[PDB]
Parts: sequence; C-alpha cells; structure tokens
Amino acid sequence: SGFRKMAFPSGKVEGCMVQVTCGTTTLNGLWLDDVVYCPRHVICTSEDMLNPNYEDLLIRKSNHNFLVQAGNVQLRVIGHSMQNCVLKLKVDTANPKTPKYKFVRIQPGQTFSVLACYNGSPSGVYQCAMRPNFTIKGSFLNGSCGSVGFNIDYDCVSFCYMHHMELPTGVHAGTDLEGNFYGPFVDRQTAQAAGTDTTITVNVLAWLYAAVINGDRWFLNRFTTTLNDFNLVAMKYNYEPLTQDHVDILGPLSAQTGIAVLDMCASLKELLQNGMNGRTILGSALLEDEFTPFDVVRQCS
Amino acid sequence: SGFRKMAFPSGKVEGCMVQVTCGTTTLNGLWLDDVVYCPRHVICTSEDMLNPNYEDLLIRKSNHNFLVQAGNVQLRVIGHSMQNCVLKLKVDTANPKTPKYKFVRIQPGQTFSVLACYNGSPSGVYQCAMRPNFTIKGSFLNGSCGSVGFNIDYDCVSFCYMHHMELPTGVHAGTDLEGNFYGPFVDRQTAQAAGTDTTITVNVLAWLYAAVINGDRWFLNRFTTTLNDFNLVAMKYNYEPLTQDHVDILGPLSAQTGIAVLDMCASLKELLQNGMNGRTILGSALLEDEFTPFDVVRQCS
Ligand SMILES: O=C1N[C@]2(C[C@H](C3CCC3)C2)C(=O)N1c1cncc2ccccc12
Ligand SMILES: O=C1N[C@]2(C[C@H](C3CCC3)C2)C(=O)N1c1cncc2ccccc12
Repeated sequence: SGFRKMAFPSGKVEGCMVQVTCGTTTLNGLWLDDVVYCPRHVICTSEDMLNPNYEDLLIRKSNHNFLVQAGNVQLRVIGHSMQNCVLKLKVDTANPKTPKYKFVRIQPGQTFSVLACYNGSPSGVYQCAMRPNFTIKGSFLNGSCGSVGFNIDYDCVSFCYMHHMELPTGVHAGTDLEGNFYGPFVDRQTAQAAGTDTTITVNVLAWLYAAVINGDRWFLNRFTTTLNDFNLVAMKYNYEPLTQDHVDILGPLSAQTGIAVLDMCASLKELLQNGMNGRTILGSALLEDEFTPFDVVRQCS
Repeated sequence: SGFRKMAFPSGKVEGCMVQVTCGTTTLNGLWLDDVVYCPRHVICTSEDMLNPNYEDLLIRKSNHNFLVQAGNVQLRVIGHSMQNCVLKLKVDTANPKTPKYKFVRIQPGQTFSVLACYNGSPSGVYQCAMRPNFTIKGSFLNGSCGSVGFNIDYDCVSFCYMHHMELPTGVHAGTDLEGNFYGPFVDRQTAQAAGTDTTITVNVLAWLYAAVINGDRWFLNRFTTTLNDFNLVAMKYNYEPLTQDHVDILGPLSAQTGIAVLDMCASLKELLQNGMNGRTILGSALLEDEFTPFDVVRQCS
C-alpha cells in the first residue's frame, strides 16, 4: 500500500551522461553508441544569447573545439552536425554502457523521469509531466542544461526530453532528442509566453482511482453525471476536456475498483465546486495531475 | 529554479539488488562483496508469521536451501548467519558491481532514497523521511520486502534502511543493515502501534527557506518570536520541539536569504494558527516536512 511520485531507476542513463565544453560553456550530453547529443546553445557566448545565428556560430567551430569528458576519459570528436536545436558530436568510441534505447516525442499529459546533472555528473532523479502548454515544472540550476527525461519499458530506455532553458517565469522548456522544442519556444534569451496551463483531467481521475485503491474514499458521492455536463464544469476550472479515449484508458481502474468512470467524474465535479474543505487525499490538500493511468497501474502492480 | 522531491541516482544500488528464495518465499537482497543481506522472515511459511521462532526455523535450514539469483547468474551459498532481523548469506562470488559503501543508522527526521524492487529487479525510486515515530510512508507491494534506502555522499553509498513490513495501518517499518528495527516493531504478524507521528519542524523551516529562495514570499510577516513562545505553539499542533541544534543547521539558509531563523519561525506560527487560507507554497496546499536543511542546500546548490 501507499502512493508516491516514483521515478524510473536511473542506472541505465547514468552510464550515458558526459560533460561537453565549447569555449567557456559547459553542459551535459548524452553518449549513445558513437554519437554525443547536447543543446546547440553550448556554442553561444553569453553575448550572443539575445539573437544567435547558430549556423554562423557553428561555422567558426571545428571538431577539436568540442571537449567531451566521460568521468576522466576524454573522447575524440571526428564529426559534428546540427539537428534542429541539438548538436550531434560523432566520437571515436562507442559507449560500452549504451543500453537498448529509442527516441520518442511524448504528448502533453504524459510523464517521464528526469536525471538532473551538472558537469556530466548525475545529482538527482524525479518524476514529472509534460504540462499541456508544453512546459515542465522541474528542478534545474545553471549547468543542468542537457539533463534528459526518459521512460523505461523492460530493458528499453525511451529518451523523450532534453533540457535547454528556464523561462523568465521559472518553468522549464526543452526538446525531444531530434532537437525539436516542445511548445512554441526557441533557444534565444527573449521573454517567451508559456500560455495558460490546464489540469490534466485524465491524470486527476487516475489519482482518485489510486486513492480509492489505497483506502481514501471520503470524496465518493451518491451522484453520477454526463461526459457533456462534466466537460462544462472542466472548462470553467481550466481542466482539459475529457474524451472517450480518456474513458477507455481508465477502464482497467474502473474494473479493479468497480467504480464507473462517470461516477468518479461526478466525485471530481463536487471536489472542483466545493474544494477539499480541509480534508486530504493520499496526503495532498490539492488535486494531483502528474500520474497517468499507466503510472497508477504500474505502482498498484 | 524550481523545487522537487528529488531522489539520489540509483545506478550504484541497482547493481547490488538480487532475488532470494527460501521454499515458496521470494524477496529482494543486497549483494555487497561476498555477503547477501535480506530480511530473515524469508525463512517463514505464511503459517509461522503469528509467532515464529527464527532460530528454530533457521536450524531446519542449510546453505543449499537458499536460492540467490542476480539477473540470470545463480550464486552459491557457502555460509549463513542471522544478525538481529537480517540473514547474512556468504556466497562464493564478490559482487564486481559493489560500490564504496557504509552501513548507517539514521535518526528520525533524516531523509533517504528508496529503490523499490520485486524479484531482485528495481522498479522505482522515490525520496522519503524516517518519521519521528520511526515509520516511513512509502510505496511497497507484496515482494517489495528487502528493498533498501540509501544516501550517496560523492562515490560512497550509505545504506540506512531495509524494508520488512507494512503495518495494519498501511505504513512501513524496517531495519538498519545490521537488522535492528527502527521503532518498537518486531517481524511478527501481530497488530503493532506506530504511535503519534509529529511534523519535523526543522524540515518545514528548511522548506520555507526553499520557498523564499524560489520567489514564494507571501507567508513572510512583520512579526518575530521566541524559541519558547514558538515551541508552545509547536506542541499544540504536534510539531517536534525546535532546539538550538536546529537553529544552528538553518544558519546557511538564514545567511543566503538574510532572514533570521526566529522571524521564519514567526511566519510558521501564523501559518499554523491561520492555515494557508487557500494559498500554496512551492505548489503545495500543506506544510512539507520531508526535506532536510541539507536536502534544500544540495538542490539549491
Ligand atoms: O544555464 C542556463 N543557460 C540558459 C540557456 C540560455 C538561453 C537559451 C539561449 C539563451 C540561458 C538557461 O536557461 N540556463 C538555465 C537552465 N536551467 C535552469 C537554470 C536556473 C538558473 C539559471 C539558469 C538556468
Ligand atoms: O510481503 C509482505 N510480507 C509481510 C512481512 C510479513 C510479516 C513480518 C513477519 C510477518 C508480512 C509484509 O508486510 N508484506 C508487505 C510488505 N510491504 C508491502 C506490502 C503490501 C501489501 C501486502 C504485503 C506487503
């Protein structure tokens, strides 16, 4: 019993973290096979961050300008290209610690584990969610840049996130491993709008199922409701609209608790309208939206 | 910027987790050098759990009865002893993945990382605290038993916790790595009282410093107070009494924020008396007590 924001074990990713230096700038890189991946802003001097021409900056750079360290061992850079907002440095050595892996673009609402690093050394691991507005609320300091997010299916690491920026508002933006930003962000030091963040409704319902499963049942009410009536309330409170896809992926949790999705939706409606009244659910005084129905099922299995 | 319940990277401990079978019973063990450590209740059949004589049960057991698996590789058990509530199985192979490590008995209020395992496979990592009443509020299923808690100082893993039991009340009890329980618990299936849990006051103050440092300042008030006056309020609300030791370890955070400990204490007094009023601090509607002043300093450094 019990329910915790649990991260995937980080071992497989620790053995891939390297330090990448280019002039004065140091940040983290991801060493898979004979390629190192990092944010391309490693080639920027602080004086170019307002509006860098990344091509033009990269053009004044040759292989030997890139200092890739893995612990003690230096690596030799025998090729460099720029793919969207990441540098791919081809090195002489295949990573002997390279796990099985894929690159995946996740969708807003999905969760992943983050290994927060500094100078190519892992410092910490936490679980978080791609917010609907494609930001993440992480824990990143200067030099955390290039820190990666991942899921682990069996022996297979799926890398979904590389950290590039903290926004003027204190939240975090980054790319997939092909260097395409999540959201409307660019790797420039300008004031950039995140947009309105909404609550991931399907996740809040998964958490409610998690709570029922762990003995917290007080919010269960006599009522039920409609997908339409529910979504009307959802929009008022900046909750994402709930679809039949969402109802479908909540099925296993419906099945295990013997509570219909729409009766759970009706409990949620009331919590939204009446607040928590001073009560708590799985030790929280706030509605949690950073567990997927998959995360709840995994932890409860 | 940002603030997250961050765990230590788990890599160094993944390479130590093994499966231990004795009859029908399987749980996790910790393979360091030529010794495997696990909970001694691995020798119990479900019918002996009411009141086992562990000596007498161990006596009807020889080396070959113990099935220690590390991935695929079986290990050979050439010696077994019982130290308080753990089995030490001496095996033929030194763990080649053995990190530098110590065994440490932590104090209530201190935090550690937990690698939750099933059948000697790591599933998940989360951060938690030894509650004042020596329980932990973890996330453990059947077969999670033998899952370990640890801190990482540089290259040195300090193991502090081995998981033995969920209590009838849904919370978690376990031992240090020498097999001595934290708290008044025994490895018997009886109803056992945890006792009154209190809030770790020094941790709540560290979290408030964490919040000031990350731009959340609304709870800062005009008042100040006294260690005596404060502790009077602390006791009313089941907060641990604050000592000059606590004031002293909050010094670095005092120094960085330019806020005196006792002015922070006065902010806390008011939050305790007035509640949060619907506001939040670092995205929480509740006072968080599972970061130490060390944890706050590490994450903020
Ligand atoms: O280290 C850098 N450097 C840039 C990238 C730079 C931008 C992109 C081109 C101009 C500025 C940054 O966003 N940060 C930080 C990242 N994550 C957490 C931080 C916390 C505090 C300070 C900087 C952070
Ligand atoms: O697997 C066991 N077996 C014992 C140890 C057994 C006690 C100690 C002698 C009698 C009973 C146990 O406490 N659990 C669980 C542990 N952690 C989370 C669980 C969650 C659900 C069910 C059992 C759990």
